[PDB]
Amino acid sequence: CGTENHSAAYRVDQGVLNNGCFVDALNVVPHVFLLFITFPILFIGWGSQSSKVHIHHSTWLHFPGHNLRWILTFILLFVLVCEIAEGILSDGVTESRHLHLYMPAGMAFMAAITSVVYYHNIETSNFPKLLIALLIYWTLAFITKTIKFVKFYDHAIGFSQLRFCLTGLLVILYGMLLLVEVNVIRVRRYIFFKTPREVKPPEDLQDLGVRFLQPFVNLLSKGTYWWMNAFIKTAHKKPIDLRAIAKLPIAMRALTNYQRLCVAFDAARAIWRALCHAFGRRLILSSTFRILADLLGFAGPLCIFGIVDHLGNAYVLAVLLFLALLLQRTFLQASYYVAIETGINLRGAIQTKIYNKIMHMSAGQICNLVAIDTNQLMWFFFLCPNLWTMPVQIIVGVILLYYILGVSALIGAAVIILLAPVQYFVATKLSQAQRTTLEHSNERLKQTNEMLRGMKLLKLYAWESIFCSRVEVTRRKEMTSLRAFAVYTSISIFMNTAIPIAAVLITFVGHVSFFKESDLSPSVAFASLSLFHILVTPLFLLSSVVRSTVKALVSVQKLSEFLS
Amino acid sequence: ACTKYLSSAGILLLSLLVFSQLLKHMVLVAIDYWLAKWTDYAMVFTLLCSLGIVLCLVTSVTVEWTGLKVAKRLHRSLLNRIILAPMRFFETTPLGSILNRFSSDCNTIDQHIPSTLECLSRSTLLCVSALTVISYVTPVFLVALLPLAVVCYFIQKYFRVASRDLQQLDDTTQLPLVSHFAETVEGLTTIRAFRYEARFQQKLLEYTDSNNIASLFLTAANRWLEVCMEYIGACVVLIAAATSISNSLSAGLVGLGLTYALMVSNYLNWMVRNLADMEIQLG
Amino acid sequence: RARFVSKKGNCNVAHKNIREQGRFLQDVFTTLVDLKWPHTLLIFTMSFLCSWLLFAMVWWLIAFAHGDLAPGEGTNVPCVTSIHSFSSAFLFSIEVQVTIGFGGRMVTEECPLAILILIVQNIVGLMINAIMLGCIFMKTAQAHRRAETLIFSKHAVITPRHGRLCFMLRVGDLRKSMIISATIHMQVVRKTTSPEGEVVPLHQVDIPMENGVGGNSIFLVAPLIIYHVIDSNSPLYDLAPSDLHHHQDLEIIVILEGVVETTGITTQARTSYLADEILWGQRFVPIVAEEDGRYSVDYSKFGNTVKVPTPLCTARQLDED
Amino acid sequence: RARFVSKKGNCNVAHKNIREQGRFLQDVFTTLVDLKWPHTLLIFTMSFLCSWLLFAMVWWLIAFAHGDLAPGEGTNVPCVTSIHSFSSAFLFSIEVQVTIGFGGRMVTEECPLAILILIVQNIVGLMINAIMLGCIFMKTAQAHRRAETLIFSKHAVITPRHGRLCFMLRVGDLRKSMIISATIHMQVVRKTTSPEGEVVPLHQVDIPMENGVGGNSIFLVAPLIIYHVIDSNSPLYDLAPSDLHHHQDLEIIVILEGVVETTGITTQARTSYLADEILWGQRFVPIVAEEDGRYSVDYSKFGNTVKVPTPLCTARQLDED
Ligand SMILES: COc1ccc(Cl)cc1C(=O)NCCc1ccc(S(=O)(=O)NC(=O)NC2CCCCC2)cc1
Ligand SMILES: Nc1ncnc2c1ncn2[C@@H]1O[C@H](COP(=O)(O)OP(=O)(O)OP(=O)(O)O)[C@@H](O)[C@H]1O
Ligand SMILES: Nc1ncnc2c1ncn2[C@@H]1O[C@H](COP(=O)(O)OP(=O)(O)OP(=O)(O)O)[C@@H](O)[C@H]1O
Repeated sequence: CGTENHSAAYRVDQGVLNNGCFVDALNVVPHVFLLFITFPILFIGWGSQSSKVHIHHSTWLHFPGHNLRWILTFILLFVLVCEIAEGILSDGVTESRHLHLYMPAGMAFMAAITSVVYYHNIETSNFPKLLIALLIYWTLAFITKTIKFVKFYDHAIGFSQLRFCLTGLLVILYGMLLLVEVNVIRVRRYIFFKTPREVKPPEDLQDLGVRFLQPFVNLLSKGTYWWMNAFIKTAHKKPIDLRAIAKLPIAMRALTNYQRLCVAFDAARAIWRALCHAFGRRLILSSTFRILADLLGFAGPLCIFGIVDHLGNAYVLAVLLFLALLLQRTFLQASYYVAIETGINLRGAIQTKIYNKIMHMSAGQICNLVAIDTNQLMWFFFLCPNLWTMPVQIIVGVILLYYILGVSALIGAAVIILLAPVQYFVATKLSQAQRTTLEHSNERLKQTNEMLRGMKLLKLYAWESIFCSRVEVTRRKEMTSLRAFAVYTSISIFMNTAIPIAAVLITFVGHVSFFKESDLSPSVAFASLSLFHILVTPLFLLSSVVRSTVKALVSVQKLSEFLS
Repeated sequence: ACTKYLSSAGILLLSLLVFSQLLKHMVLVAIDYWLAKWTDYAMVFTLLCSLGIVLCLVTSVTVEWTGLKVAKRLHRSLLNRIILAPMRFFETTPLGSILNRFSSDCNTIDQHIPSTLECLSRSTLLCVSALTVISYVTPVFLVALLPLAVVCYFIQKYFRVASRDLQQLDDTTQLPLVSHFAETVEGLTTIRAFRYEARFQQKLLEYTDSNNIASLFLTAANRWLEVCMEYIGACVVLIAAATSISNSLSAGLVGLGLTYALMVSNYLNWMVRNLADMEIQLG
Repeated sequence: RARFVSKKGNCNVAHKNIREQGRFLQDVFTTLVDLKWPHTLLIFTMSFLCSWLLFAMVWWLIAFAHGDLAPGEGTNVPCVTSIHSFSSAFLFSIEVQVTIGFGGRMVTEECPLAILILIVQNIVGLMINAIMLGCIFMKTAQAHRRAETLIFSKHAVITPRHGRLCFMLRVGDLRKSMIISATIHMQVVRKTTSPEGEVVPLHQVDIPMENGVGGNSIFLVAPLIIYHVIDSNSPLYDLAPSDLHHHQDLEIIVILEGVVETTGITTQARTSYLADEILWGQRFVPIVAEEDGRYSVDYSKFGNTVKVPTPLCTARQLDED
Repeated sequence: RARFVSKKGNCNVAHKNIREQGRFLQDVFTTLVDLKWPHTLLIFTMSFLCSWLLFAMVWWLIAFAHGDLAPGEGTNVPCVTSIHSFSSAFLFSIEVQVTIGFGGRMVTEECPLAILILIVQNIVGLMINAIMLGCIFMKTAQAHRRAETLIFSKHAVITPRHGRLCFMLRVGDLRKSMIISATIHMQVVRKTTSPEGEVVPLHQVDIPMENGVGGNSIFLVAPLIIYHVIDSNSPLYDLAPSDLHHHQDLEIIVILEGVVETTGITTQARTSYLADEILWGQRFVPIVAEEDGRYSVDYSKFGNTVKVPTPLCTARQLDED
C-alpha cells in the first residue's frame, strides 16, 4: 500500500484508528466476492448456451423496473472510469506504486459488468431464487463505501476533496439501485408464498417464428440492435422471403394504432391535437435523446481544446471523449429509431382511417393522397424532432464559438446565415423543374406506350423512325428539364462543399487581420474547425425540414378536406 | 458490370472528374496541413487564402454534364436497339417489362445516380484523406487500423446483402397496398352492397402490416449498420488520441488527427449507405 | 423432408416457447454431468480457484486488521505466521482447502476469528470436494458411449418370410461386453388423419417385434435380423412397393434399450429409416460363418443385401388374392 | 372434494396411527438424502464441528494429565508440542481430522495414549468423511428434479377417434436429454361399491394405454397425446357428458415412470385430473410445426383445445345405438 511500514502502523496505533488504507481493502471485498460466487453459475449458463440453445430462443421475460437498472449501471461505469482516472492521477506522484488507491476501483468496474451480465442471465430465464446474492452484494458494497465515505468525512477538507464527492456520489448510486431490487422483491414476493408472473404477448408474439423482437430485449440491444446481428448472418447465408420476414408485435398494429387514434379523436385544433395526444408521449423521448446527443456532440471540440491546451490531463480527456461519442451516437440512433416507429405507426393508422372513411361513403386523386401525403407524414415525423433541436445546436455552437474566438465568430455565423436560404431557394427552383420534368416524362411515357403497343403496325409500314423522332422531340424537352436539374444540383453540391472552406478561411483571416493581438494556437483553431464540421449537418438538414413542414401543412390540409 | 456506365460516359470527362476531385480533396488536405504548420503573418495566411480559393464547383458541374451525356446516349442507344429488334421479341416478351424499364430506369439514371455517385466519391476521398492524415501523424496507428478495417469489410458485406434484400422487398411490398386501394375505390358501391368490406379491411390490414414490417426491418437494418460504424469511429478516436498524446509527450498534428477522427464516423456511414444504394440502383 | 431423428439418433427437434421457470438450472447436477469434459474441468478449476481466492482475500485482511504484517516485530504475535504479502496469504489459503499444511504458515490462538475462518474454509472446501466427486462419478458413468458401439444397418428391407410380407432390419453390438435385458421398440412416425377430421403431425404407431412369446427382449451377441410381419393391424398394410419410398414421407423409429453389464446404467441406441432408406424385394446376406472351433461374424457384410423375387403389391392386396 | 394428488403430484394423504417401531430413523441414509440441502449442510457442519470439538477436549485433557501445559520448561517433554491453551488443543484437533498437519503442533512418543487417541481420531474422522461423501453422492443423484421438467396438460379431453369415444391427455418433456423406458400408467380413483355391499373409499382401476402392441412404453421426444379408448371393460363406459364433471367426484391418476439417461435413476412424474378438469366435446390443437430443416414444437399451445361436434351420451349408450 505504501512506502515505509505504515500499512501496519495503521493497526499498530491503537483501536480502529479509522483504518485509512484498510477501508480500500474493505471495498475490495464486495467486488471480489461477487465475481467468485457467480462465476460457477455464469459458467454453467455459458456451457449450456454452447450445448443446447434452441430452447434459449423460446423464452423471454423482463423483471419489473429494469430500464433504470440498465442506465444506472451505465452511469456507474462512467463514474467508475472517472475514479480510475483519479486513482492514476493520485499515483502520478510515483515515489512508489500505490496499488490500493486505484485497483479497488478497477475491480468494481469488472464487478459491475459481471453484476449486470448476471442480471441479464436471471432476466433470460426466470429464477428469482438467484438474485439473493445480488442484493446482499449491493447492500454490502453500500455499507463498505458508506464506511469509506464517513471516514473521508472524518478526515475531511470539503469541497475540492475530489474523491470525497465522487465517493458519496457512487454511495447514493448503490443505495438507490439497491432500492430497485427490493422494489422487485415487493413486486414478486417469492420468499412468501407466490410468484404468478408471465408474459403472453411477447411469448404469443414469438409464435410465428422470425421476429422484429426489438420491443422486448435488453436495453443493450435497444441501443445496439444486438438482436439484428443474429438475423443478418442468415440473410448472408440464404436468400430472403416474405414468409421468413416477421409479423409485427402486439402493440404494432394498424388496428391498435388506429384504435388509439380513435381514442384521440374521441377526446388546427382537432386532428393535430388528436395525433399529438396519441403519439406525443412516444415522440418526446426521441426529442430528449436528440438533445442529449447535441450536448455530447458539443463535448467533442471541448475535449480537443483541452487536449491541445495541455499539449502546448490528457488521456482522461480522451477517455471522456470516447464515452461521450459512444453515448452521442447511441442517443442519436435512439432518436432516429423512435422517430421512425412513430412515423410507421402513424402511416398504418392513417391508412386505416382513410380506408374507413371510404367505407363510410354513404379516384386517382385519392390514390395520390395516400401514396404521397402519408409518405410525407412519415418523412415529416422523422424530421419532427429537429424543429426545436436545430435552434439549439446552432445557438450553442455560436455560444461556444464566441467563447473560443471572440469577434470572428460572427464571420462563420455570417457564412451559415448566407448558407441556409440559398438551399431553400435552390430547393424551390428544383421543385419547379421537377414539375416540368414530370410533365415531359408523362408525355414521353404515354407516347411510348402508344408506340410500343402499336409497334407491330409500325413494323408493317416501317414507320418506326417517325415515332422515334417523336420520342426524340419529347426527349429533348426532357433534356431541357434535365439541364435545369444539372444546374440546380451542381449549385447545391458547390454550396455543400465550398461553404466550410470559406467559413474557416475568412474567420481565421479576419480574426488575425482584425487585430495583431491574435494568438493562433492549435487549441483555438482546431476546436473551431471541428465546430465548423459539426454545424454543416443542421443547416443542410434544416432546409429540407422547412420544405417538409410546408408539405406537412399541405398534408393536413388535404386530409382535413378528405375526412370532411 | 458497372463499367458500361463508364463506357457510356467517355474517358475524357472521367479524367476531368477524377483529377478535379483529387485536386480539391488534396487542396483540403493541404489547407489543414499548412494550418498545422501555421499554428505550431502575411505569408502562410496568404497561402491559406490562396489555397481556399482553389476548391471549386468543377467536380459537381463535371458530374452533372457527364450525367446528361450518359442519359442522352443510353436513351438513343436503347431506343434504336429496340426498334431494330423484330416483332417476335416484342411478342414473346411482356410490354410491361420494357415500359417499366423505360420509366423506372431512366428516372433512376436521370435523378438519383449522378448526385449519389458524387457524394459517394466525396465521402470516399474524405475518409481516405482522414486515414491518410491520421496515419501521417501517428504511423503506428496502422496496426490498430488493420483489424478494424477487416471488421468494417465484414459488416459492409453483410449490410449490403441485407439492405438489397430488404429494400427490394419493401419496394415490392408497398405496391399491392396501393393496388388494392385503387381497386377498392373503383368498386366501392359493389363491395358495399356485397357487404364484404370487413374482408377488405382485413386485406388492407395485411398489406399495411406487411409494408410496416418491411419498412421497420429496413429502418432497423440501417440503424444497426449505422450504430456499428460509429462504435468503430469512437474506437479510432480513442486510439488516435492515445497514440498522438503519447508521442507528443507537436500540437497541430494531434489536433488535425482528432478532427479527422471525429469526421470518420459520419464518413463510414455515408460511404456504406451510398454504396448499398448504388449497388441497387446500377441494376 | 425433415427427419425426426438422424441416422445416428441425435433427435433433431426444436422446442418453441418454453415457459422456463428456472427449473433448467435448478437441476444443477444433471446439467453438470451433461456438460462436455472440457467444461466440467473448467467449472471445477474455476470453482477451486475462486474458492481458494475468495477465502485468501479474507485471510489477508484478517492479517491486516490485526496489523501484524508490516511490524515484522518479535514482541507482537501474528494470527497467521509468515504473512508478508497477499501472495503469502494466498498460498496459505491453498494449503488449507487442499489440506497441505506446509507449516511455514501456521494459525495461532491470537485471532478467535481466524479460528472460525479456518473452520468455515475447511468445511466449504470440504463440501466442494464432495460435490465435485459426486459429479465426476456420474460422468464416468455416462454409458451413452456404449450406445455408440451399437450398430443398425443403414437401410431396412421389405421381403416375404414364410409367405408373409415383412419388414427386416439388422442390428449388432461391437463390444465383447453384453447389454442386459436388451429391449427393442419400433415406432412409425406418420402425419395421420382420422375420420373425425383430426390431424396429427407426428403420430407414433407401435410396431410388434414378431417375438415368439410376444416379448420385446433379445439376446444380441451376433448380428440379428429384427423384423415386423405386416398384417391387418400394421400401419404398413397398405405400402406401395414404388411410391412408399419417395412420394410418401414416413419414418421408422428404432429404439434399442438395455443396461450395460459393467455399469448398470440404462442406455438407448436410436436410429431411423426414411422412405428412401428402405429397399423392396431385397433381403440380408448371411453374416455369420463358422470356423472349426468357433462362430465368426463378418461386419463388412452388414449392409450387404441382395434382390430376391417378391410380390409387387401392398400387403393388403397380397392377402386379398 | 379433496384431491388424491395435486396437479403437480405431491400426493396429499395423511397417515394415522403409525405404530412406529423406530424404523423411521433406522433408515438414516434414505432420510439424510431426503433432507433439503440446507439441513444436509447443517448436519455435516455440525457433525464435523462436534467431532473436531469432542476430540479436542480429550487432547486438551491429555496435555493436562501429563501436566505439560504450564511449566513451559525445556527439560520436560510434552506429548503434543505447542499446547498452551484449549484453543491450541482445538486447532490441533482440526489439523488431525482434516489431515492438515501444520507441524507447529506435533505428537511425541511420550504418551502411548496420545498415539492411541491419534489412531482413533483419524479413523473416526475418516469414517465420517466416507459416510458424508456417500450421502452427498446420493443427493446429487436426486433425479426428482427431472420429474419437474415433465409436462402434463392441465385438463384432459373426451372425444371420439376412429368412431370410438376416448380419453385424451397431452404429455411432454422440456429437456434435450431423454428418459429411457418411459412407461405410462393410468389409474382411476373412485369410491366404489360392489354388489356384495362392500365399500371402497379409494378403489384404483387400471386403464389401458391403447398401445398398438399392448405395451406401456412410449418414446416421448415431442409432446404426445396419450389416450384411453372407452369400452365394455373401461370404468368410464357410463360417463355422463354433463354430471360426470361436477356432481360425480372422480379422479384420474396419471403416472409417468422411466430412467434419466444421465444418471440411471428411476423417477416419476405424477399428476391428476378431477372431474371438472376434463372437457367433453373438445380435442387438442396441433403443437408440432415444421421448418425447412427440422420439426418445431410450440409449447405455448399445450393447453389449447377446441370444441368439436361430439355425441352427448355415455359410451354405453353410444354403443347401444
Ligand atoms: C440522416 O439525416 C439526418 C441528419 C441530421 C439530422 Cl438532425 C437528422 C437526419 C434524419 O435523417 N432525420 C430523419 C430520421 C431518419 C431518416 C432516414 C433514416 S434511413 O437510415 O435512410 N432509414 C430509412 O429511411 N428507412 C425508411 C424510412 C421511410 C419509411 C420506410 C423505411 C433514418 C432516420
Ligand atoms: N398401525 C400400524 N402402523 C405401522 N405398522 C403396523 C401397524 N399395524 C400393524 N403393523 C405392522 O404391520 C403388520 C400389519 O398387520 P396387522 O395390522 O394385521 O397386524 P395385526 O394382525 O393387528 O397384528 P399386530 O397386532 O402385530 O399388528 C403388523 O404385523 C405390524 O407388524
Ligand atoms: N409453454 C410451456 N413451457 C413449459 N411449461 C409449460 C408451458 N405451458 C404450460 N406449462 C406448464 O405445464 C402445464 C401445461 O399445461 P397447460 O399448457 O394446459 O397449462 P394451461 O392449461 O395453459 O395453464 P397455464 O396457463 O398454467 O399454462 C402448465 O400447467 C404449466 O405449468
